[PDB]
Amino acid sequence: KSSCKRHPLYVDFSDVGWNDWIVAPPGYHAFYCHGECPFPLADHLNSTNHAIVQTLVNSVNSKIPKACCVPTELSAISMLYLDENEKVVLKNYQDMVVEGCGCR
Amino acid sequence: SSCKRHPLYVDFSDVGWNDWIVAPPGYHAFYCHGECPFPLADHLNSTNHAIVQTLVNSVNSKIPKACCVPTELSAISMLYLDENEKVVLKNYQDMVVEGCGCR
Amino acid sequence: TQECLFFNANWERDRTNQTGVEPCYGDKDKRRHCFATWKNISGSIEIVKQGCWLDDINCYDRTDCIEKKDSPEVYFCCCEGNMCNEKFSYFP
Amino acid sequence: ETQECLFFNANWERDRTNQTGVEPCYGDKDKRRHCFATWKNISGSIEIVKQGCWLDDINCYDRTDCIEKKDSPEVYFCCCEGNMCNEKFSYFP
Amino acid sequence: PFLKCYCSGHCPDDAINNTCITNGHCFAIIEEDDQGETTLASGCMKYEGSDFQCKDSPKAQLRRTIECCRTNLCNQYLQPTLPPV
Amino acid sequence: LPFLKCYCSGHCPDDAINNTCITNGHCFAIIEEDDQGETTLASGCMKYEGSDFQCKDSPKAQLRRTIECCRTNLCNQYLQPTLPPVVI
Ligand SMILES: CC(=O)N[C@@H]1[C@@H](O)[C@H](O)[C@@H](CO)O[C@@H]1O
Ligand SMILES: CC(=O)N[C@@H]1[C@@H](O)[C@H](O)[C@@H](CO)O[C@@H]1O
Ligand SMILES: CC(=O)N[C@@H]1[C@@H](O)[C@H](O)[C@@H](CO)O[C@@H]1O
Ligand SMILES: CC(=O)N[C@@H]1[C@@H](O)[C@H](O)[C@@H](CO)O[C@H]1O
Repeated sequence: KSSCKRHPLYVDFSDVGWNDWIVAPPGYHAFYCHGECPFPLADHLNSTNHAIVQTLVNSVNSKIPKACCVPTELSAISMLYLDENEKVVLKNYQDMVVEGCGCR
Repeated sequence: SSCKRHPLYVDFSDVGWNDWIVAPPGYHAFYCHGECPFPLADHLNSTNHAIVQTLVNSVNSKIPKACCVPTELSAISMLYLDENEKVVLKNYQDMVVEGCGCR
Repeated sequence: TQECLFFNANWERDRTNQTGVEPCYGDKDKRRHCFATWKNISGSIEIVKQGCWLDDINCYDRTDCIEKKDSPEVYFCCCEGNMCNEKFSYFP
Repeated sequence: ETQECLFFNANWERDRTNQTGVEPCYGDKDKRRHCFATWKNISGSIEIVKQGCWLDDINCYDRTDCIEKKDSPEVYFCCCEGNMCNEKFSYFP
Repeated sequence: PFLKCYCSGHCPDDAINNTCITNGHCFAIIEEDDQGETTLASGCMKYEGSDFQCKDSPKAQLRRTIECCRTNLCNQYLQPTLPPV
Repeated sequence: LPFLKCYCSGHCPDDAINNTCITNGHCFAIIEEDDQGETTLASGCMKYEGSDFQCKDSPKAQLRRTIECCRTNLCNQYLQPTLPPVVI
């Protein structure tokens, strides 16, 4: 209910101004995580004990902020780009795509 | 595809009955069609016989599968002209497929 | 549609009533309708039947009883709501 | 389906890697696997830059041939699905 | 109809969220077609005739295993095993 | 411990089937009163880790709420928690 979850985000390399730098891909679905971390923190939020305590403290004292909705599982993508010398570099970048969101 | 209801609008012009039926101009009759598999699920409202026949078909397919037919139907009002060109009002029972099943 | 105007020109042959009120019954929440059927001989209306009509997509959300088909030999309309077939019109 | 790709590395001497051969592709969990080719093209003269495996990428789904479809790029690229699919590559702007 | 079941492949055409309701049993069925291509399906079975269907015939030409149960959603993670090859 | 199945409502993961979720921890039901006095019910799965704290809850929470936990298949359905007395 406006709770912590994965949201759409397509990263278009033209919109970032990286068209001349990145040969492939043209962009990619990164996603992002957003939403409130309510009490209680449900199983699929994969919370730490600390996020659980902070959530409880926040419900007693609003000055302590709530836990935060962040990626807890991410996957890799391949990229091809041009370096300083105009040479083609291949890289598999880890942790580029949000697969799961949780409260931390 | 499994036993289910399919669309069918009966237009009285199409069947050449415009001269005879003053109303309605036509109606959604629907029809039932599709395989009756093992097992026969709850919504197919099968008899014990259709269930046994489905199982016999499983053992030897020379015995046909049960068949997909209307198991619940509803009525429509019609106005038509009789043999003497007089108008007749009738509610026709069992005109519209409301549910299909295996029998 | 709890009731409709009833008319049967054939009452004397059918051994029914000619004219009056007819309560409409319907199934498990299906709509109920009224209908009017008549002949127009050069301007002189001759009512044939009025009564209840079963749930019919052609009568849905109609408050007035209007024959829209072009000069038929037998005119017909159906509608929704109590006694809606009391008055009937013709707009080709 | 994609278990191996043709491999090429023009920078092999600097990188201290291999130059040409076959590359096995490993996936995640139930992520697709792809091959890619990338090359330069000086007036009809094709100079291969890199070939190899490519991670799950929506731009490569259900592409059985490796074709560059962009108009006269300075560095040409294609990716595909299927064993050794980067072995031959084409250009159709 | 007091029993709720998971359905896949045997859903009523008006199934809400792969769920069906019945007075009989939930079932899951694994079946091997002619080529060895096995499929899993599930749903609701009416009480009438359930004795026969839950039993099945071991002389069926295609190999399959059907399992029935009578508690809500006992169906969801039922994956029966094919008869001994 | 278990392979535990729970009803979920308001706390469902995006891959829930039949409004159910699976967990190694507990099923819960919660009644809560929002900052406007509207009361709602919600249910779901809780990881075993941190469940001592969540099932206990804080009696000093600013909003009225009662969470109840259980560890039996779909036991979630039989939980009828009642809001705690208004703090005077
Ligand atoms: C059917 C009915 O209600 N009346 C119509 C009337 O509107 C029309 O102007 C005239 C044409 O001949 O007579 C018809 O009968
Ligand atoms: C990293 C590297 O130098 N590649 C080698 C390759 O030449 C060879 O085919 C094999 C053993 O020599 O596997 C290695 O990965
Ligand atoms: C990129 C590649 O593989 N070859 C193309 C070829 O298709 C084309 O005939 C020629 C003229 O545009 O340019 C390149 O040589
Ligand atoms: C043939 C017929 O059905 N006549 C009925 C009659 O039974 C009823 O008592 C009365 C009041 O409505 O007039 C008619 O409607």
